[PDB]
Amino acid sequence: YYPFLWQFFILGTSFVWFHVCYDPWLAIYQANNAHRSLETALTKEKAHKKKLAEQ
Amino acid sequence: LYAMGVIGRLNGWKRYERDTYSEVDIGALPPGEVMQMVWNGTPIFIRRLTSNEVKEEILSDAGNTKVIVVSAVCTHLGCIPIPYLGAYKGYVCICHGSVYDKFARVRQGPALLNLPAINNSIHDEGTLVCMEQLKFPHEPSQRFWA
Amino acid sequence: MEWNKGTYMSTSIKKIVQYFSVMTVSFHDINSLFGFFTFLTIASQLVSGTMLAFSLVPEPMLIPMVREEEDVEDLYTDDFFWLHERGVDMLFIFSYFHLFRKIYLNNFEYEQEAAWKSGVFTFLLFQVVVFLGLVLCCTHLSDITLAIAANLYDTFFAGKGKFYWWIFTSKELNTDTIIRLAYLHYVLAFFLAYLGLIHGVDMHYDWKNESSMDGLETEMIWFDEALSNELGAMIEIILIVMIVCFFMYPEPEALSYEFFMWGDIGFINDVRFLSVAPHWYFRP
Amino acid sequence: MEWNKGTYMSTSIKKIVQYFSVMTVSFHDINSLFGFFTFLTIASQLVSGTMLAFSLVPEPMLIPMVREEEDVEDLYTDDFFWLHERGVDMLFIFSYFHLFRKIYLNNFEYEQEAAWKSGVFTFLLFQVVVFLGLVLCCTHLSDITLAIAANLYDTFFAGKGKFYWWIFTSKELNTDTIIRLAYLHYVLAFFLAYLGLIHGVDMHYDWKNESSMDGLETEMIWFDEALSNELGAMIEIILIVMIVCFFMYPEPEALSYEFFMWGDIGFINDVRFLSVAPHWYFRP
Amino acid sequence: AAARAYKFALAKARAAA
Amino acid sequence: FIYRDDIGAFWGIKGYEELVTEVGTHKGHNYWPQFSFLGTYDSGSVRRGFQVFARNCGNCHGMIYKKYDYLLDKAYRQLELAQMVSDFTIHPAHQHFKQYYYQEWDERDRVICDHIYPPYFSQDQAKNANGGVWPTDFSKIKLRPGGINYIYNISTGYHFTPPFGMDVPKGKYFNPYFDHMIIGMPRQLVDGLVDYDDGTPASTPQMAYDVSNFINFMQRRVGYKRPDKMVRYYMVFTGGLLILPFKYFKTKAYYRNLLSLRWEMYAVRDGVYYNHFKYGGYNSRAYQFRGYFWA
Amino acid sequence: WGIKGYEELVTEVGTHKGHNYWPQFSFLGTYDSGSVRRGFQVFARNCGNCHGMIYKKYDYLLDKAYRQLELAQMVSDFTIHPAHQHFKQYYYQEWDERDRVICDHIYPPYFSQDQAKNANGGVWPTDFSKIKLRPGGINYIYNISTGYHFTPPFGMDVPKGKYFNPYFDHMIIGMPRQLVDGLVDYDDGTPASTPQMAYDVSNFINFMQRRVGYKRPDKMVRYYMVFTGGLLILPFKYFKTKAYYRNLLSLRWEMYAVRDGVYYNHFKYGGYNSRAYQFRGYFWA
Amino acid sequence: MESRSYMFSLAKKRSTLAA
Ligand SMILES: CCCCCCCCCCCCCCCCCC(=O)OC[C@H](COP(=O)([O-])OCC[N+](C)(C)C)OC(=O)CCCCCCCCCCCCCCCCC
Ligand code: HEC
Ligand code: HEC
Ligand code: HEM
Ligand code: HEM
Ligand code: HEM
Ligand code: HEM
Ligand code: FES
Repeated sequence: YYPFLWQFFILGTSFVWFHVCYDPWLAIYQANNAHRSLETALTKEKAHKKKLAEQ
Repeated sequence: LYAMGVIGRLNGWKRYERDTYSEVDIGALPPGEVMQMVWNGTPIFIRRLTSNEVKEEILSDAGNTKVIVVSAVCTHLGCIPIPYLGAYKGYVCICHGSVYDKFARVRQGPALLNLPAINNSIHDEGTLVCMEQLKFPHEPSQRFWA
Repeated sequence: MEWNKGTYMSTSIKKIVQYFSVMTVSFHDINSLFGFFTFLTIASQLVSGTMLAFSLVPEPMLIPMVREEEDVEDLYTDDFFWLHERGVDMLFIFSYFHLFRKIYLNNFEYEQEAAWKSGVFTFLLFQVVVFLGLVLCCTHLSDITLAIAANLYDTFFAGKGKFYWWIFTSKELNTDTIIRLAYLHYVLAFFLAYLGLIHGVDMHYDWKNESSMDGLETEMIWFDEALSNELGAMIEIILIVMIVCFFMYPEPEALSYEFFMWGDIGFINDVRFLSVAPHWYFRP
Repeated sequence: MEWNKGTYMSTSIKKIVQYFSVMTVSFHDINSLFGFFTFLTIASQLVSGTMLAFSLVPEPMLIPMVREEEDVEDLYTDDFFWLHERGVDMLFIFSYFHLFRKIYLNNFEYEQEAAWKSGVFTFLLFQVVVFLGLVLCCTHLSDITLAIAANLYDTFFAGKGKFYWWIFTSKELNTDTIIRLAYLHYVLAFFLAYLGLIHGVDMHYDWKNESSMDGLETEMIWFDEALSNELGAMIEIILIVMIVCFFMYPEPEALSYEFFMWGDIGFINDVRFLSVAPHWYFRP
Repeated sequence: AAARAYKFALAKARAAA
Repeated sequence: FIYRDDIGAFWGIKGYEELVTEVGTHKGHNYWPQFSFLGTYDSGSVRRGFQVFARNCGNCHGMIYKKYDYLLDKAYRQLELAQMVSDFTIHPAHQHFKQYYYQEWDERDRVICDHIYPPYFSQDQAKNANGGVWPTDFSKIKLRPGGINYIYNISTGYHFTPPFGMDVPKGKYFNPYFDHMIIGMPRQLVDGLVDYDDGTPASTPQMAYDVSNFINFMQRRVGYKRPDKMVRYYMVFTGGLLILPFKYFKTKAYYRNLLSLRWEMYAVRDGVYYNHFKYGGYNSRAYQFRGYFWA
Repeated sequence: WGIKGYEELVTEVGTHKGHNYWPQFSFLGTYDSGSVRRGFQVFARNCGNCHGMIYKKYDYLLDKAYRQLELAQMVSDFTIHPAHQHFKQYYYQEWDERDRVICDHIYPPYFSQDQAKNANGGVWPTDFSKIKLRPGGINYIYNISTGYHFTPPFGMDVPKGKYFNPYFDHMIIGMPRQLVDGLVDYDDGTPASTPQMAYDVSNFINFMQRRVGYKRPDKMVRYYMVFTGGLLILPFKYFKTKAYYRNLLSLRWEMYAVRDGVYYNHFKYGGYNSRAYQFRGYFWA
Repeated sequence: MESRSYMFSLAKKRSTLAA
């Protein structure tokens, strides 16, 4: 009975739509490529550098 | 989503922050000395003040002495102001006699404003001075999801 | 102007608003929405073209470098370029489906006389605008298309006199012709939008879903009851196109018709004449 | 739009042609033709601006060199630039003379209120277009004007955020700003032409040579009996202005206004002349 | 601008040492 | 509507019968992590590829359209990239558009915002230095048969002899993946040529794989941006699929509800003539029909 | 009057106080071809070693003051490098020094403005493109060239490495005096005095400018032709407009008495208004 | 190109040897 409150309701529905379609795909995409990260590459590089230094 | 893209195209984006960090040493600088250099293409002044001059009446505590970092330029019109010429009469250019009062007190004469401050910090005991422009947020700051 | 009897509908803001607020649409199917699909993709094309034009400097020696620079330093320039290309593809598909549907429905009577000439004129203007953009692409294919258009235009004058110079200059993609063709592309695109709007306002006289009269007198109001169906059908069409493209165009591919676009005018003065291939809509 | 009752006239081509064919004007004199002088100089400005736009690359580091090169390699580019500048001058002079004449005649009445608001709106759009054109010059004066406009925008938005970025990116004349402002100049100039046509349609309701009524009921036809007078009066004004400029702007001239336009935004960065000087129309 | 109709349009012939 | 496979024209595209084209994609499947489902680039692979390019490939080729800072946040950090790029020098004559910004007049160390230029000043200088042929720019090398696979196959594939009737002149080498099977590039990748920073063994296939990954990463519409856009495509597809039922509800169910009408016809014999039917009717196109039609 | 920007330097000698004569600024004058030729010679020998003209090409002075082959040889005596190019668009494929051509921009021997400043002790030799916007216009070059005779006043304190010049801003310039007697060797045998060299180089530099230069005298002649055409068209416009209106206003009016007994039922119950839709429902109710 | 807003727009600070 309050049209602007109903518009807020529609905005909430759009928010739910976006987050439902956004969160799971991003989660699985990030979980699939954990081993392909710059942090992993830098870890390997630092380990090799330490080995070569104390060689 | 479409409106977000349209507005973001017009507002632009800052991909990353350029590096302007630079270090200088003033450990061998005698007290009461001025030094002019160029940082990021602009002439700047490094001064090692003393307690006697400070009491004479923004500020770095490089040991016993005090150090001030400013950008060497005349604000009303382009200059390389000459320091140490008359103390309170120092900080004067050829075009006008409006001095810069040896400090950031600004108002001395026809020249308007004072030498802009430079973001800096002395991180050794009194010797190493780091300087770099102030950092501001530029969100979104994530370029890659994965 | 004594041979003119006037306009079927005088184009005024208040009258447009009133007409679109009390306009009614009869019950129909998905085969009779290609016109509104074309309107949607035309509006999207206008917006994406404005976004792209805020970054294209009309200099043939700077266009590829500027396009590369704007991609990495902005978030949506390449998205808008992709939108603009896919909108061209969708425009061609929808316009050809619309024309085929009219031909099958045999809309060749005096009451459909008005809606035919305007549509054909709109189609010609659309093809001209597409050609202008393709030339603006500034590759070897752009040069070939410009040369072909210049030769066909000169054939009208039988090769005597340089009557083409005001638009094509020396039949190459230099700065003057690039500026002229870019500005012409923009202006003619907006004129295209206006002409399409006129043609689409000329629809209500004889609007039918099928070739068979249904005899129904009640019809739905356009603003919500028909606009929602139009948007949903557009979504379904986009979904089908996405499925077909995903399962038909693997990446990377062995060969493509777009490998002829590698050559940049100026930078590469050697042209691979064997693999000359346009886009699919000029392939016929 | 229940609060809107329509328009005074329709802008249809046939309606406009018939209206201007049957239009009749009463007997007038020189002080009642500044509107047509403004119309003619707007048409000249449109043509000269199009010829100028076919040569300006919107790269700020190329604009001065391109301006210099186009002058020597063509026959009329500098002539069209001169026409554009003098047309801006004559536009300001004619518009202010016209406004002063209306204020003297005391046309702040209800039966010509409609012809007033449209005129003021066209004038404001004229100011905006002139500002954009001034910015397009890519000199130190252009940079100063851009900084002033951006600072006014920021003060209007209370200096919080960067709401000016979409139009004035960094308050400085980079290529992103130049492209947008040039395209805005072009489109808003054409919109100015349309608004001027609207105001010229809204004039015939209460048209008087002088404040005092003349009881004459016979009027000349506009197409030739009044257009000839308008063209002749324009020739009169042009001759008078030529005489004045010859007797008031000798060559060579020392210590002039145009000495702040020497520096370029990119070429000259270590020099900024403190004593700025705008054109005579933004001087107030 | 050296890439113009009156100038060297597309540098098909180039200035080389 | 059906095309042969033994004529060298893949899927009806003609013009590439003079080279091997389908090995990477159609005849055999070369695996690249960034082109799989929900896959992305390998940061270490791109890092090693840039190392290979900087140490060997960059001495002849260039990527004029692109700058070094493409590798930020995915392959290198700002400081390490700064030193690595500073290992090379640039000149004012290198600049494609040397406006007032580049005020140098001699060689200087490169910075990460500099365009990746070859050591040569011009393409003609490159041709003169490389025996008449120009080392191709890598800015748009994606438009080659099999793209990233094209780069890998060209780097490898120096292991064949020309057939009878084909002659290989001096300064040229046989490579089936190059156009006309005659290339001006001597074999570059040898075993152990580049010492990797991460200690990965350096073989010819490994270096070719890494450099192909790096070059593809630098590309447009197929590099450093495609995977996230495919994820976005998946999200939008999910959204459309989930919104389909509500669209059906609204449109089709509403129409079916609106069409549930009841109709009744009755006999009217009250002695009133249908003058409104005989003497009624309007038509908006009457201004067109009048004077011309049916007179 | 009222130009308050410049207060120190001398400005009005060329034009206001004194009347310097330049043939291109006479009523029906034009450039002197020999003067422009000698001016380009002077610029090539001395001036072009520091200043340059970025926006201008050498193929100026063609068909007037120079011929194609002689200009080609004279500019081929000069040198140019790819580092000089403001914008190389794949045309300039040379990777080393080469001889200049008439279609080349007039670059200084320096690669960059900062290089010029470093060579010239921190001051940049100003580009001669758009140098017409200096006090006096064409007279600025002549005054600066001949302004090394006067002495500074008391307490002037001319800095080391600078020189005194009345016409330069702040009275102090960083250019040593360049024009001396017999510095150049004119091809046509004209004596080489300091005023003569200054006159020639000023003529050439002014000839190189855009709005005032090679095109201006023809523009003035065109203005004269158009003014004469307007003067000649004055009588016929008067005839048509004013005479036609006077002839049309030669009416005769007659008003008679009508007493036939018919009421003015058309004055009453009459009248149509184009803005009736604007007045209705709003005004006078 | 370096004249853009996200780049070194008007070249207020030049890339040079300075010293
Ligand atoms: C239509 C076919 C193509 C679909 C994809 C086209 C691109 C995205 C859609 C908008 C058009 C392009 C505008 C340009 C700007 C895009 C900005 C953008 O998307 O940013 C990423 C935005 C914001 O992401 P962000 O804020 O995390 O930033 C992105 C960060 N990087 C750069 C690292 C990727 O995210 C999404 O769009 C997520 C996917 C969609 C989420 C749900 C949307 C609504 C769900 C209901 C849909 C119902 C049906 C709709 C009709 C279509 C049916 C097929
Ligand atoms: C200098 C000796 C070179 C080095 C080091 C590398 N390349 Fe090269 N390459 C060079 C030339 C002179 C040519 C042209 C041959 C011709 O006949 O045109 C090439 C060619 C290529 C190609 C072919 C591209 C094409 O236009 O089809 C590729 C894919 C290529 N080169 C790749 C490549 C890589 C990956 C390198 C690093 C290992 C590399 N080249 C080094 C000269 C030289
Ligand atoms: C190198 C030694 C030079 C030669 C040869 C010439 N000029 Fe020069 N000029 C030079 C410098 C370093 C400067 C800058 C001085 C400053 O303080 O800014 C100048 C300046 C001028 C000017 C003043 C321009 C202005 O700032 O508006 C003029 C008019 C001028 N020079 C003229 C000129 C002429 C005519 C020459 C040929 C004889 C000439 N200069 C040679 C350095 C050098
Ligand atoms: C419906 C109308 C339009 C059509 C049919 C159209 C068609 C095209 C086509 C076919 C291309 C070439 C893209 C390719 O390579 O396949 C193109 C590119 C382009 N169009 Fe449009 N266009 C339209 C509207 C516009 C508008 C309104 C603008 C400007 C406001 C515009 C500006 C551009 C620009 C700048 C490019 C080049 C982009 C680039 O090269 O990166 N277009 N257009
Ligand atoms: C190829 C040339 C074209 C011809 C000959 C043509 C002809 C027609 C005809 C005869 C109709 C009436 C259909 C009926 O009676 O049921 C029609 C409808 C329509 N046309 Fe076209 N047309 C053409 C192209 C276009 C284009 C390019 C557009 C888009 C701008 C367009 C937009 C429309 C629209 C919106 C309708 C109303 C139907 C609907 O909204 O779904 N037409 N056209
Ligand atoms: C067809 C429409 C128009 C186009 C395409 C156009 C285009 C241009 C261009 C390209 C320039 C820059 C020329 C140069 O710097 O070499 C310019 C300058 C300018 N335009 Fe326009 N213009 C148009 C109409 C107008 C109108 C109606 C006005 C209003 C009086 C106007 C006012 C200006 C001004 C003041 C300048 C700056 C000239 C100066 O002061 O040096 N333009 N225009
Ligand atoms: C922007 C340029 C303008 C143009 C092209 C223009 C055009 C015209 C024209 C053609 C007329 C008829 C009389 C004549 O020929 O002079 C006229 C009259 C008039 N204009 Fe404007 N006008 C402009 C600006 C303005 C402005 C800023 C105002 C201020 C409100 C204004 C208010 C009037 C009034 C009150 C009349 C008298 C109406 C009449 O006597 O019929 N005009 N204008
Ligand atoms: S110039 Fe420095 S005191 Fe003003």
